Amino acid sequence: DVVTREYTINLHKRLHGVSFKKRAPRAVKEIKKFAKLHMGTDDVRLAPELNQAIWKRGVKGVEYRLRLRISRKRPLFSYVEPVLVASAKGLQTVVVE
Amino acid sequence: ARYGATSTNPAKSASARGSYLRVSFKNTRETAQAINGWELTKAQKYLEQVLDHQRAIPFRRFNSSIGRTAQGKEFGVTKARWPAKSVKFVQGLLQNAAANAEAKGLDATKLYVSHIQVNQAPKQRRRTYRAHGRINKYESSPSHIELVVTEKEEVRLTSRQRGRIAAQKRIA
Amino acid sequence: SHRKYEAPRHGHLGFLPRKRAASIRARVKAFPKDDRSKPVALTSFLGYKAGMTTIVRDLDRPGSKFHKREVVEAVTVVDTPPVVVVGVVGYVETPRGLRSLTTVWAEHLSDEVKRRFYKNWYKSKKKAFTKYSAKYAQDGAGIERELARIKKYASVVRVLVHTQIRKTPLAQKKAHLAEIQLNGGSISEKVDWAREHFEKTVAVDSVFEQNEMIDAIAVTKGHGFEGVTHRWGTKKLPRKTHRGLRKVACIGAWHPAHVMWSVARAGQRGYHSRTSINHKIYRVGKGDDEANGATSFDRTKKTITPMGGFVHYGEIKNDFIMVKGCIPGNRKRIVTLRKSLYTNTSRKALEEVSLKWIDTASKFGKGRFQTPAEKHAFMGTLKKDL
Amino acid sequence: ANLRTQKRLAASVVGVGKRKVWLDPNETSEIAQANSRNAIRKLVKNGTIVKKAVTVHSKSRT
RNA sequence: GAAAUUGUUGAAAGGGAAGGGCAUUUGAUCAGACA
RNA sequence: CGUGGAGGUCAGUGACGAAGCCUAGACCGUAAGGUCGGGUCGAACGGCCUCUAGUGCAGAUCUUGGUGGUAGUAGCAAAUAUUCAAAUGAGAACUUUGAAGACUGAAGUGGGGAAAGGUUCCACGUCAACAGCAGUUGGACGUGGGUUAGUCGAUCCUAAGA
RNA sequence: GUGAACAGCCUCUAGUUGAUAGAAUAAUGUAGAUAAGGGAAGUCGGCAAAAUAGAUCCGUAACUUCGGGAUAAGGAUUGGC
Ligand SMILES: [Cl-]
Ligand SMILES: [Cl-]
Ligand SMILES: [Cl-]
Ligand SMILES: [Cl-]
Ligand SMILES: [Mg+2]
Ligand SMILES: [Mg+2]
Ligand SMILES: [Mg+2]
Ligand SMILES: [Mg+2]
Ligand SMILES: [Mg+2]
Ligand SMILES: [Mg+2]
Ligand SMILES: [Mg+2]
Ligand SMILES: [Mg+2]
Ligand SMILES: [Mg+2]
Ligand SMILES: [Mg+2]
Ligand SMILES: [Mg+2]
Ligand SMILES: [Mg+2]
Ligand SMILES: [Mg+2]
Ligand SMILES: [Mg+2]
Ligand SMILES: [Mg+2]
Ligand SMILES: [Mg+2]
Ligand SMILES: [Mg+2]
Ligand SMILES: [Mg+2]
Ligand SMILES: [Mg+2]
Ligand SMILES: [Mg+2]
Ligand SMILES: [Mg+2]
Ligand SMILES: [Mg+2]
Ligand SMILES: [Mg+2]
Ligand SMILES: [Mg+2]
Ligand SMILES: [Mg+2]
Ligand SMILES: [Mg+2]
Ligand SMILES: [Mg+2]
Ligand SMILES: [Mg+2]
Ligand SMILES: [Mg+2]
Ligand SMILES: [Mg+2]
Ligand SMILES: [Mg+2]
Ligand SMILES: [Mg+2]
Repeated sequence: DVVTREYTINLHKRLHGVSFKKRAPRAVKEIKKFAKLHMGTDDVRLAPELNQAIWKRGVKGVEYRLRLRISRKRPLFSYVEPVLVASAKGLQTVVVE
Repeated sequence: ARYGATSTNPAKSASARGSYLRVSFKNTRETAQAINGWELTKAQKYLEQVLDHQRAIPFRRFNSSIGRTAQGKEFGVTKARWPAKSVKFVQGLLQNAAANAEAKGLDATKLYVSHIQVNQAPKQRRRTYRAHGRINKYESSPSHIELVVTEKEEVRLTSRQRGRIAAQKRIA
Repeated sequence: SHRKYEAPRHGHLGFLPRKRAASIRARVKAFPKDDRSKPVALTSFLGYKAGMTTIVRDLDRPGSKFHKREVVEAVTVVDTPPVVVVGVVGYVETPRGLRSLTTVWAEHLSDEVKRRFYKNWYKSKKKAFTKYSAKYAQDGAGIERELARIKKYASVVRVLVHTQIRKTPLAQKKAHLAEIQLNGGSISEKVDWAREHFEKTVAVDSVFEQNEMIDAIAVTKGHGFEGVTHRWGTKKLPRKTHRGLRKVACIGAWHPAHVMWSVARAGQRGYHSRTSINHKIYRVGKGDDEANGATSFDRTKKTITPMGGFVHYGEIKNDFIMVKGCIPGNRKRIVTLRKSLYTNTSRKALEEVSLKWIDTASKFGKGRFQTPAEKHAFMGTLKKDL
Repeated sequence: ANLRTQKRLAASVVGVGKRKVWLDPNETSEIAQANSRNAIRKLVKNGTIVKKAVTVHSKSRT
């Protein structure tokens, strides 16, 4: 199926106790594993706009929470984009038409 | 080209080989033994799973001081690895042998690996520098690989002994 | 030549080898000697360790400085839901040791017990004990024959019981099954008691009572591979030591030309079977009883669960046993409670304990409120509630 | 493609360092054909190659 | 196109070395006389 | 008993296969050794009577060359740090472009030179070997291009000295 | 820019982003660190580490070749507006 959903990922607990020089690279791999869990696609592609959001405050300044838009497209692959919001708190999973 | 000792019918078999391949001899020997005697299609699917780290190659001879994994329980061993470089070389030769079998006219459904053998190629030499201005060797161990695929196919008696036999016959 | 100065050896040689236990449930290797002039009863019980807390009580010991004075003590709480009897086993004396002769199972078994017999429960056809239940389809002649054989030949009778893991906050879903020896009465009486309790539950208060000394058997907390300094308690080598200092400097003399078994070496620490005795029971709690953590002095209505719940465990909703001191094993681990193997009369036993107060403050920090009502009385109304 | 030589020429022609040279990722076909300094000048003129602005070092707090 | 050393196939043995001497069992293999 | 070579002899053997090599196949001799069959191989070689010597190896921390066990083992951890996408390609953690995050912080990881090196400079083609992983990249490989002075130096002068 | 400063620390121009990688976080190490109460009882030996530290003001002994000793010793102060 082709479906688009918006997710909130808790990067704070996924980067707990990680070496400072590896936190931003680790968040990239955590997001790839997050998309594979929800979409079942081994192929995950991250938009460069999302990459700027992860590295916004350096290698060890990753935000606690990020609001993500994940789209499964035609065998299948996932494309992850950032969502521009004021705050990432209080948001739940929704389906985008 | 003259191959190693084989006991199969040449008319029902196809062969492939490669020489002076710059791949570890020890790793390639373990990989070749893992598919020796297997069906061609079964072997090809198994080699793909090794590259995905779903199944492993058991190391039985050149295995000193290596790690152990749970994927060796399929073959009743503890020590196994995933030699990707040697697997790809074997995959190429399996593809070539199947192509030669198709050209002859052999159906691929009944094909199995009847012969596979890895031999040691001449070494390639480089230098490495040691403490106190010494030089030691730094060499590779290339291998020769050959394989063959074949279709599956499915009174002296003494006078006393003669008298005893004759006597028993007239009894019953 | 002789060692320059004398010191006692490091470590106990009777707790060897320091290897991992064969199973997470520690074995019971000795039951109390049977007295057959008593009613049939269990000799042990199964529970899960939840955590520790603190109590206050008045000390009753003449001659002590703190006689008739309050003392603060640490206790351990064990979650003990009722166990279910699902079988019996008979043993025969033999010149080669005790041998099991016959096993008789109950007619119906729940999914808790059946999960113990599977490693891939979600894929199985769940065929366990399906043909054995057919032995009850007839008039029970097959079951009667096996029970008669136990009565005729057995000298030791034990019952198979399993925990009700679904009543605990644990996520295991797979119950623990164990044998418990029956003491008291004749062999026929033991078998009749076991037969009548098939598919029934046995509560902890029928086994243990207040002010009773019990023994705890469990597997200790694991720590992986450990160096000699912490594994055995050897002296640290001086700071000047090349090649590291958390070591034993000399591991043996020239002769014998071998390393001896009595020399400290690095290896596994923790996850060992242990049996600790003389642990007095301070309270036998009831799950359905509100005010579990209440005393005759405090009078407030509160359960035994601290504010926020036991850390890493959860809430206590079943019967529990409160025991003085500490117990081997960590939280969420199955433990076995055993009756004493001897009669203790050291005046530390047989003394009546009356709890005056039970601490229910949060164990997740420097908790300062016993109940939510007390917190409201102190801080007053907050922005969230107005 | 390998546009290493084009970036070196562009920096020399514009007069800034290689760190200030921007080559259009969507025009690598025509950039690869530019091997002379005259060809680079034409690409700079039509906006295929641009000069990036200097990083600001403000002295407001000073 | 020898040896050290190595791969495959076939046969045999192996409870902290292996190899050897005398004798025979078992398996495999083989010459001689049928005057 | 065996080996290289020499005189004599067997009108000796041989491309219809000499010599050499392989052979838990056979025979002779107490033994040094000799003989035969099978396989491989391709051009010379042997018996006997005598002559002659650079004539017989398990060792010499022997000489030269080749090869093992160790072992897929020790290890490939100084100099703060990498990430996303596109392009190219049989193949991309390492090539190119863009974006982001960082460092050298003007006694620099910047911009020029003296010695020394000698084409390493530049373009095109291109990956067997080399760059202790990789490689489509390179100070690698192949083919070509490039260093312009009356004023900058040498040349001239003299120093210790020769 | 900070500051006495060609010190350390941050930035602009310019130049690099090179040093085999991925996963995990046992023991023992190498490097960097912190400790209740005691305070050299350790050790051949205070080895190692800790304490002290800039600037302004106050105050400064024996001895002396009269030049020193001397930052002797011992105290106080320090931001922002
Ligand atoms: Cl050397
Ligand atoms: Cl002991
Ligand atoms: Cl002889
Ligand atoms: Cl450590
Ligand atoms: Mg070993
Ligand atoms: Mg190792
Ligand atoms: Mg070296
Ligand atoms: Mg040197
Ligand atoms: Mg055990
Ligand atoms: Mg030392
Ligand atoms: Mg706590
Ligand atoms: Mg040849
Ligand atoms: Mg050989
Ligand atoms: Mg011949
Ligand atoms: Mg031989
Ligand atoms: Mg010829
Ligand atoms: Mg000689
Ligand atoms: Mg020799
Ligand atoms: Mg000798
Ligand atoms: Mg030698
Ligand atoms: Mg290593
Ligand atoms: Mg290693
Ligand atoms: Mg090292
Ligand atoms: Mg480094
Ligand atoms: Mg720095
Ligand atoms: Mg900096
Ligand atoms: Mg160049
Ligand atoms: Mg390399
Ligand atoms: Mg390569
Ligand atoms: Mg060249
Ligand atoms: Mg200043
Ligand atoms: Mg201290
Ligand atoms: Mg203190
Ligand atoms: Mg002392
Ligand atoms: Mg002392
Ligand atoms: Mg010192």
